[PDB]
Amino acid sequence: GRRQGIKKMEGHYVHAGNIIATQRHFRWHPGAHVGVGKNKCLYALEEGIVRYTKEVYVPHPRNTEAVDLITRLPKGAVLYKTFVHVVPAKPEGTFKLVAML
Amino acid sequence: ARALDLLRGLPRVSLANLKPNPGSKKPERRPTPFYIRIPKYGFNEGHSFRRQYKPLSLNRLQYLIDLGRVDPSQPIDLTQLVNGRGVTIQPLKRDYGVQLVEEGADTFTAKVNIEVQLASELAIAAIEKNGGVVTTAFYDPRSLDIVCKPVPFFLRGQPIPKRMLPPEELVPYYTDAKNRGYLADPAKFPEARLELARKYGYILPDITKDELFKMLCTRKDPRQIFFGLAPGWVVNMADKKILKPTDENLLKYYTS
Amino acid sequence: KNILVRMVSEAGTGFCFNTKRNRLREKLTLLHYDPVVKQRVLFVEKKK
Amino acid sequence: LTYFSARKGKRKTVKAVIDRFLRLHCGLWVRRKAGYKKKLWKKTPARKKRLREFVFCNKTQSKLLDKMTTSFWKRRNWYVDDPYQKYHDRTNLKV
RNA sequence: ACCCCUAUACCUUCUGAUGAAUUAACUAGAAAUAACUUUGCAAGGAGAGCCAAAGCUAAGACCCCCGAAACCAGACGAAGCCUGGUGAUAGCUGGUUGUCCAAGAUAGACAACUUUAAAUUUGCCCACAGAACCAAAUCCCCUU
RNA sequence: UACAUGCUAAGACUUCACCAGUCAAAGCGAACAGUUACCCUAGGG
Repeated sequence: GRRQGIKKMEGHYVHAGNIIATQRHFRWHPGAHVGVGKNKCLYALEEGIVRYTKEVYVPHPRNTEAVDLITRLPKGAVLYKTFVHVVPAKPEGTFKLVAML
Repeated sequence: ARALDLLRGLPRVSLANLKPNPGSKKPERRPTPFYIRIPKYGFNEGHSFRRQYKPLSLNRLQYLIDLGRVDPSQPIDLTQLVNGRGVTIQPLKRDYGVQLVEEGADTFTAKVNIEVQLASELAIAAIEKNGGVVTTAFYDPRSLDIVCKPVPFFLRGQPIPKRMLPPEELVPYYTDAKNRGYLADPAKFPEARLELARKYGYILPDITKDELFKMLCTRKDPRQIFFGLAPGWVVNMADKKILKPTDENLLKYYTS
Repeated sequence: KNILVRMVSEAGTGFCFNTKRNRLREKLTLLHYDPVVKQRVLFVEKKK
Repeated sequence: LTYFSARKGKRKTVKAVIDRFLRLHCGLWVRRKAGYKKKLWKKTPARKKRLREFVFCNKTQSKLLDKMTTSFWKRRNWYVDDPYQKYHDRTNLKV
């Protein structure tokens, strides 16, 4: 047992650097504020709540395998994949009165 | 008290009435290892030979000065700290004396002549701001033992030994005017005191003007453990005398 | 087929690192980075 | 371990623990990682950084080590320039 | 009294054959490091040494019985036998003696479960939503 | 295939423990040995 799978489910609060999922193959894709690793493990780049969505898959032009698979699609198909997002909770900062000069 | 009033009416306390406090006596109830696979590292490699120094903070010294336990009108040695029980040092367990500590640098208002084995820059500054003197002196294990508890030494019958010079490692420390070494050049002290006063933003008071200057300038020369006594003397505590040899070779040995 | 060899820095001396090289290919010289002088310098092998 | 020695009737320390571990006065035991100097040529830089690290011990490991060392090794030591002085006391712990 | 009804001796070991005629006597848990409880005193404690970032001192309370072949040394007889090492050791059985109350049984590769005491705050049950391309359900989970 | 497969550092994962293992933001710096029918003893079938 490799003990792979989703580590943090939907609606779960997440801190920066938390690992969301560990996968051998891209079962889930990095979405907003979710970074990937060498092991293709999805970690969180911000602090917030995890959401799982279905999004249109437009792969990178340099990815020749994904590119020609996209080409072989008819003019009826559009590829979809499951993405993982972190909706950030806290604002990135506040303005405080330091001194009255 | 009401309890003694209660005792008035109760039967006499005898050996047939006593009882332990409840909760005092539990009833007798009757009817590759982990630490091997880990690599060796030299965490405790030379621990028995490392020097240790008990910290005397300025809060503690102020507190002891403040309750009459350490007299700041006389020089403050290790003997005075041990007698005032402000510091407890064990020569076994390789203590090498007392290190002054800057804790309580603010709110230290005492004019003292202290002698400590180590002193931080801030602690020296705090003492010298109030018109005080700090010296850093050295004590070998044997002389340190004699200083901390002189009375059990005087019951041993041996003539007072001369304390040894620092080892090679500690000679640069104690020959330096920045840490007020007791083997440092007196001439460089005013420079160092002015540097500290300038750095920490206080005026350096010249000690020569206060009536305690004679006391604040009292130091014991190296190879002396106690202030008024010289090495080679024997203390006769029973009849309250000091015996000093007059032999030439002995005097040469003790004045070396 | 391959040998674990060591290269020694020409600059920032006393710094070395290990790589792998083929048994038949020529003497191995690289341009590595050393933190002794904190710069990139050449490394030339000395011992296999 | 020896709870009662044949000459003094005293407990005895296991010197392997002393040669492998540092005990912080707070109760924490510090150890090195296995293989931090063995076969470094193939290890990835992340792994080498992980192995070149002073690491804390388990609660069970800590109590077991406390059982295999005597009180002398649990005493407060005031060394002169100890790099681990700041770690001997514990700060802001709320259990 | 019996007749009626009810009632598969006990102990040990198995997941649920062993021993014991009977009576009397004898016959089997030994360690205070830490921690806890109760005192003393308290930035100090302790009747030197030791400890101390509330500690230290003192007390209390935890660690069984029987049962090899061997090996060694020195004798005594003609390898054996004896004494000592020796309460040898290793395995594996068996036995471990008053009462009451409370808590208290099934994953595994030390861990799991279990006891006591202490500090604090969520625990369990769970609804929508939510978890992959190549059936049962499970994970997550606010309400209640 | 590569020579920054450098240095440091939040936060997490993990084969039910442990030991080991992974991922990583920001920052600095850079690109861009057999045998015993002589066998012996404690047990088990």
